[PDB]
Amino acid sequence: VSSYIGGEGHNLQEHSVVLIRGGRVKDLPGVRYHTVRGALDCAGVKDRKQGRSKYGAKKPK
Amino acid sequence: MVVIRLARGGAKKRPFYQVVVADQRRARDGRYIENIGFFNPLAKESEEAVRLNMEAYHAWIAKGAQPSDRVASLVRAYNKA
Amino acid sequence: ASVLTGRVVSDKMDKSITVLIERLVRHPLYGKQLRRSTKIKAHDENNVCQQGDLVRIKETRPISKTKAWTLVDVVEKVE
Amino acid sequence: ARYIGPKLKLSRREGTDLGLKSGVKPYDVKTKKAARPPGQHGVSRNKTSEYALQLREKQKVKRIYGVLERQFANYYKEAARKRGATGENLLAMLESRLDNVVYRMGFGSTRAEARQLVSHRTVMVKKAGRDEFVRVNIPSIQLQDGDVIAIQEKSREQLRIKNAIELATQRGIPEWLDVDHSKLQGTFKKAPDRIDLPAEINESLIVELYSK
Amino acid sequence: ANTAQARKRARQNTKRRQNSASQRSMVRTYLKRVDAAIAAKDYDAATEAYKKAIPVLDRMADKGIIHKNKAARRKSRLNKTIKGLQ
RNA sequence: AAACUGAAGAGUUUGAUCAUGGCUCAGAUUGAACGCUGGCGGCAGGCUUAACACAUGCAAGUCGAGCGGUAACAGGAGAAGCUUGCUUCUUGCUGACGAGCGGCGGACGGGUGAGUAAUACUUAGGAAUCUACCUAGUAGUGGGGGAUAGCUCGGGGAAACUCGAAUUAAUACCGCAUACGACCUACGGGAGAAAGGGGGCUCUCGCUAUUAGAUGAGCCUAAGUCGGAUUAGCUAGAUGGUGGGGUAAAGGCCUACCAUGGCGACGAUCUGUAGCUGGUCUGAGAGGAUGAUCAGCCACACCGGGACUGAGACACGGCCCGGACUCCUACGGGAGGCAGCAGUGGGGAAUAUUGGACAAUGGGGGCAACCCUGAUCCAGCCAUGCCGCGUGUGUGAAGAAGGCCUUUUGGUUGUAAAGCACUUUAAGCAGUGAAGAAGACUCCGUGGUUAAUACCCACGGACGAUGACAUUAGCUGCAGAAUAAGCACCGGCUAACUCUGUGCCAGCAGCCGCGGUAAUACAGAGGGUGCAAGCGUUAAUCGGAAUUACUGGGCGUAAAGGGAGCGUAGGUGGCUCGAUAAGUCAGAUGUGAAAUCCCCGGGCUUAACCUGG
Repeated sequence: VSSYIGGEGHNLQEHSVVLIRGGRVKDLPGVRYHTVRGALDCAGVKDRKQGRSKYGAKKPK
Repeated sequence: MVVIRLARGGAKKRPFYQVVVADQRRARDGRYIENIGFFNPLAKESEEAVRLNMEAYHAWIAKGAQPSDRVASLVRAYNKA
Repeated sequence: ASVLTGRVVSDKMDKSITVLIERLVRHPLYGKQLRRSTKIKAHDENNVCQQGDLVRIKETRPISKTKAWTLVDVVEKVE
Repeated sequence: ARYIGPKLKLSRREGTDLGLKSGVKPYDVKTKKAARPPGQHGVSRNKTSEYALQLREKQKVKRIYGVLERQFANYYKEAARKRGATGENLLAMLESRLDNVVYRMGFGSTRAEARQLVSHRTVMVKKAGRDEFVRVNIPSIQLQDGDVIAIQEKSREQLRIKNAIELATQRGIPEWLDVDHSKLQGTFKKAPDRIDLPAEINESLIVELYSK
Repeated sequence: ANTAQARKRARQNTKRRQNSASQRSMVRTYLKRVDAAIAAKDYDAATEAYKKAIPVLDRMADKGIIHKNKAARRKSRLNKTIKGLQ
């Protein structure tokens, strides 16, 4: 199945293990899932601040 | 044989016992033939700690059920009280 | 005991009779009764009743594998 | 939990005084706000809808009584369970809470101070038919009729209690509550009636909000 | 058997099985003689074999290898055929 | 008295309209997972997938008051090398127990839902049954014998163990006599039982026959019970009958023969799926979905099959045969089943400690002492759900400073802060301290008992042996704000708006949709909104959806009248007078387990929770 990588920038490549959740992308035909950022190997968004939990970004200290 | 015994209900560290007539083989919390009384270990003086049905207990004694020792002592205390 | 009255559909079997019972059952959702007929097998020791007769039967210990009923009485004879 | 942020901003958002701060001076002079909604924008277009009004009313009652949404939902469910008007029952429960009753008695100047004072176990509540006082650290305990309230011997000489009592005297004492100052003893003989409670608060909106 | 009590039960069961099997065959042999007498259709032989059979069934029934009702029913079923003959 | 309380819509087809019609959101919910974050307690919950393989430890023992005995441990007695205070061997003399014999238990407790569409379940009945232990009764418990394990001797094997000779005792085994019942009976009569132990001629536990109860299991009957007609015929031991056998018991359960029957559109057969139920969510209701936890029934115990024992098994931690897999082997042969409590590997998005005690309520054995009990009660871990509480409370202005916006000077953050005065719930320290305990044993009195004040049973007293939890629940003090706030969102549905950067790029989205140089829609700051030890996303179920419409929809044009007639089953059906009481209504009884839902009270400091009616 085909999944969408949300957020700005990602580290995914061939033979990377990812976690997949539901959720269709409206304007992408055949894309019916989303990639969970920060779950197994998909790193969170680097400089995310507002919606961090939706993109697997740790709380800046 | 049929043994009258306490059944453990209530909450953790707050035991409440239900006097029940049940087969010896069957478990304490399992099926019981009849319910005759409730026993409450920790209760206020105004509240009635022990309630039992004398007619049913006498009936079961005549029938031949073998009451447990704790229930027998509770019955003795209720009778004297 | 339980007594049921019904027509005897078949008397061909030796020392046996088959009786049809009509009962009304209310449909749970719709609430309208539907006629339901179930065949019950009974034991007739003298084969008194021919096919089409109305007979009364009662429950009894299984005489045979499929028969647990007996023909106590016969009420009406087909013309 | 209890709100830890500025008290005045809540009242400014609601647009009317919530009673969070004791009225030592006039509310208008103290803060000189609440004429307009808080924040930079202040007056704004696109007036709020009726559902927004219902939400505002619920937030008002919760903020006045220092009660979280979870407890408020439990109270509304109990009111609907109970016989009679649901809004009336819910208001009666909010009055029944211990912190509110001590604040009405005047032991605490404000509802938040009363809640802290009760949580600290200075206040003792005796239920009807009980000859021994019991210390309570839960301010949300419902009060049965005829209940008695005492200050602990350690807390008899508290300065804040003494300063609060005369503010309470200026504010007035409700009829249902009976307060003895010399012994610092308060009796909850009857629950407050809806007519006694403020008219301006609207119970119906809270009932509307929970009906989807 | 993972427990010594279970091993003991197994061996005791083996011994008890041997004894019960011997007694059971003792019952069957007498019943077989009565059946053979029935097959010959001789009243005297049937009566003699039935007289021999009688005590065995009750002795074994009390010991419990054969149930009391089974012994009674066998006596009442065999005597029926014997009576029917002649 | 009470249980009788409950119903919202919105965005979107059009230049615009109304209808219709789909799609989407607003709620509750859960054995829940993932992301940020995370102080504390109480009660619950914790492999939904691999019924996949299982290392390891424990989970079923007890009885010497049934018996022969003495392997160990302690003694006692003497033998005392006496080594004078070291000490050793003989004896079952004693408390006691290894092994062996014999009874009871192991069929309960505990686990799982693979199989099962009907030997399952629910519901209401029934007749042909057995039923250890238990309550009430009766009749007994006499006399004998040969065996045999341990023990000895010699072998065999690496082991698991096995073969020979001889031999000892029983509440082990087999006769004989007696027979209240009980069995057969052609009713004339026939046959069938057992064991002794212990306390001082007795009472006692046990045994044999059996009647009645109680409990438990087996059997049967009527109904209800998922999808599929693109599954219409299916059955030949098949339906019934007699003689015979088999069962504790009815029965094609089996068998010889005889007849041709048995089920089917009211759904038979054949397939997919699935344990059923009380209940659990959702919903105003009717309904829909579901069957974790707690409790009832069923089925299974690595796979297939067979039976032994026993009252009860075709037996989770028993037996036999075969099967695959793992292990040991000296190569011929042997051992195994965590779907018991923990625990390991593996699968997965995912679910825990290789813990304490029998102290309490139960179960097994015993006369008791006492032993076992991963049942049970507790304890460790997890925010996994619910409930409660805390992270402080007052007073505080030229409205400090800084950030942000701005018409560059004002506004906002904002009583927010600083200052100032208090307070110490929770956490931590020092103490204190209930309750869960039922009164064992022992002494004394009374009655029953008996030949007996012995013995035994019952009752009534005195007495203080018993606590894992535990360093307890609670109570009192010690110092000080000191130990503790985050998540999502702000175009509309929907509560919350402006800048800066970007420029159909980066990106957001649940729907309409935003992004092409002045973005309330992307990323960042300020501000604000909602929740708050939580907050969102995702997955699922119901709701909204009157969108399968019985309550409660439509069919001229939006989807929908069969091309028309005929007629089978089936559905419905004129007027009057009667019988009948099946449907219908009303009342009586039993049942519809307990819990859960609801109402009124009670107990935990409140709540969850428990609890009487």
